[PDB]
Amino acid sequence: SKLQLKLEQKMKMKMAKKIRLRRNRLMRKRKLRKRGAWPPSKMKKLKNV
Amino acid sequence: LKYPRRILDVYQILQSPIITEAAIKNIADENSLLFTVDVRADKKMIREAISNFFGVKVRKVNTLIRPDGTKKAYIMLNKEYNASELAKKIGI
Amino acid sequence: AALCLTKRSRSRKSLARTHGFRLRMSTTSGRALLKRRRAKGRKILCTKTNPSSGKRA
Amino acid sequence: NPRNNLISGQRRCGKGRNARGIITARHRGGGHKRLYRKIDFRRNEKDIYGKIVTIEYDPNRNAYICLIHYGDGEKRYILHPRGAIIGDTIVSGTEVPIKMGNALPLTDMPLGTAIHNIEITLGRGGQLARAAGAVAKLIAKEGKSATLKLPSGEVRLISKNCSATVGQVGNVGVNQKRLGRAGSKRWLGKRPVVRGVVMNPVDHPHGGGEGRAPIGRKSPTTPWGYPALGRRSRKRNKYSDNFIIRR
RNA sequence: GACCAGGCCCGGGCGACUGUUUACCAAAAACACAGGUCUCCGCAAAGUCGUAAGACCAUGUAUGGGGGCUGACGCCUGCC
RNA sequence: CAGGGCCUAAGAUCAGGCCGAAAGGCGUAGUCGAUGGACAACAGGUGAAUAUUCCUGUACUACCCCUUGUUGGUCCCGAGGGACGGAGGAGGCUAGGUUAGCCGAAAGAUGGUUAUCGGUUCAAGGACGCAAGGUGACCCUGUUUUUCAGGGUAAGAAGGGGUAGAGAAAAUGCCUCGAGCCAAUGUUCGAGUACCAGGCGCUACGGCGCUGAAGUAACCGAUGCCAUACUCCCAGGAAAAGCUCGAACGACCUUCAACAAAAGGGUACCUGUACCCGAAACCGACACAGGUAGGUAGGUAGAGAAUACCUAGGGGCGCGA
RNA sequence: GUGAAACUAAGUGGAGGUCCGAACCGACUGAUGUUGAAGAAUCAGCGGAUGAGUUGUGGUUAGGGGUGAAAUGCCACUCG
Repeated sequence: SKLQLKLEQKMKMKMAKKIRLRRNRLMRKRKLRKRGAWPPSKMKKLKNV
Repeated sequence: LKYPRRILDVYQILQSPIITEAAIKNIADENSLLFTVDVRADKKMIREAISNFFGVKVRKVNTLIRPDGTKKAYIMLNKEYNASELAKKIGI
Repeated sequence: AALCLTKRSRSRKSLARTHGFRLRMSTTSGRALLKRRRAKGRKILCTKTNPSSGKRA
Repeated sequence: NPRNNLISGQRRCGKGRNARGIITARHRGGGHKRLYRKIDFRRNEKDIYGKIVTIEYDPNRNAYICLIHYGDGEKRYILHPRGAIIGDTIVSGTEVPIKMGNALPLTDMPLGTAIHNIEITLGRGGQLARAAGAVAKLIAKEGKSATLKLPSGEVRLISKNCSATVGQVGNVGVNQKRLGRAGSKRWLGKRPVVRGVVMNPVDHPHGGGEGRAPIGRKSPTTPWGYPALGRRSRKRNKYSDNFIIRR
């Protein structure tokens, strides 16, 4: 009974983990768009500079 | 009630096709075709005025303004309809 | 340093918030200015910008 | 615990000085944002205890403030006095005994006591003697007034039904906290003041000529013409509640 | 071993100092400064702008807010 | 993708309200107002002028339809959160760089020599998961307390959960369970019948056509991520909406209507998009030895974004002899 | 080192209105340039460069005024 509760809390940990990491990676992508340095074509072409 | 954004005389929402060579490139290469519309137009009003007057499912409606004032509309039809067999009927 | 040059690359939005038609019509004084512009015969009674598009030319 | 949802947020922007935009309270500008602290001057919960959990630095004040809870679910800030033991309990009320930190109306108390936060009339938040060491004493009471020696060397009979937080208010050691970094004046949002001799006659009345100008006028004046030594700036008939100026 | 990359010491005057100042002839010994002192102000505060309502002061309360002069620090600051 | 269809700061306009010869001044609710907060796309190709926009691949948002349950649901209200400082240096790694391995070619008329010359590329996203990094509470033992070895506590983490008061959520007080937690990085799919050195066939000699090898390891090491992570300091570091939770009171609609999901399909609002942008196109009257916010930061020598010479890329400064 | 103090080796730490020096900001000297390349610059050095910093965007105060670390400075190459 208690291990199933630990699996429900673990499932809450997986759902909230995927949501928080999704929000974090999208906000990193917005922080790199706002500086003007996000798209890896515009960085991979400017690897030499 | 279902209002549009603006009531804009729907039998005049399209003005003229474009007969440049790049338009024929869009026909043979894109299954799309080129119209000249007025500035007061939509991706919802032009898109309805193609599936009714022509009888063709239109895929997308890529619009742009042109600095002489008038508006240009690249309309891409569905895969089921060739734009070349529907453009020779009009006169392209 | 810079030079003794006055106008620069300020956005036309901020030039239209000051010298545009709205702050020119929000006062009795500015609409009296438009009495003098329309009374003289100027084709462009304000120097503005547009929130949608740039220029039809 | 910062971000208490009691710091209250929106203010008028920094140490402002603009009435219509004209400089009217001079030498202001600069520093941090200095977000204010909405503290509980007029204690509207009487006869319920409350502990003390945090002594937070209010940047708006010269002293500190403290976060006080209650037995019910609330959070307030009050001026903590000298002697605020962490975890000590304060309680406002009408018959609450005298302790360094709690509040009570000015009637139900003896005379000759150290009190910081007093009221000049009923209903107000808190007016007098709330700085970083400002302590007001009580001379004996009267029928509906109370002669109170507030920390200017000044006595004042006052309305007796006024709330008062008994205690000597702490952070006295700002008498000796030196500003010796010499640009720390600018961190408080206080621009440098220019002096009247070294101005022009269009600006100040002591706009001089060659050299260190002597003061020239019969009296040292303000930049708006009034004499700035001895001339008491007080309306001749306002209250007549003060007994003697004693200054 | 190229480019790059402190000249220094001995005295004195002024300003303690870092800073700010006459955009386009003056960067200073000038202004400011930390510190000192006098003086006004008890909150419906003083002071400031406005005929007024009102606003800054201040959502602060004499360990605080104006205003005058002097300018760290050390010794003092006399007589009328 | 950037703004508007979302939100507010400074500030502006301010319904009523006060004031004032007039014009208008003050000021609350409210509404505008990005330089901020919220929200979903990357790689290759095409191309006289367009590319996160067009084509192809894999995705992700916001609603509808299709299946299970519910009788209430939405908004206003109550709350959490959004939500924030400066400096400091140490870790863990990525981006880039160098070297080595591998693959292809190479005789470049010189004394010798292959020691030489080019590739060694891959994103967003979907899954699985984190240590020798930080965090996890107290005491003893061994070691420089430390990385670790060992014992005990019943709370001592991320987190959940019960209650008690006028107490739905929250907050406060009490009790209990949980030894782990956090995030860059990472493996696989995307992803090769792509890209790519080379050779193979014609030149409008401007390029197209067919085929295609290896595509790994280690040392450095970021000013980029972890990271609003810790430590220190005073000069004490925005707001609102989106989001999440929830009783009473208040407005509306009610059964195949509303709400919450699980796969699968459908649908995709306006404006900006060229070009110059360390400038001949902007601002200095000039195709003016001047100015203009921000981003990317290769090699060698060097502490270094100075300097000297160079790869990429771009020029030879619009009078010459 | 004494029953505790006062004080000192040694590490750890990274404070500064610290120092050298780039971007950046500013303009001290000198030469050039004076129908200048430029209605205020070029060249060679120069002062600050974690702060009382610099700058972008959106604002604010408007002439019996504003603003001024105070020069009669600045308020569109114009300011008693």
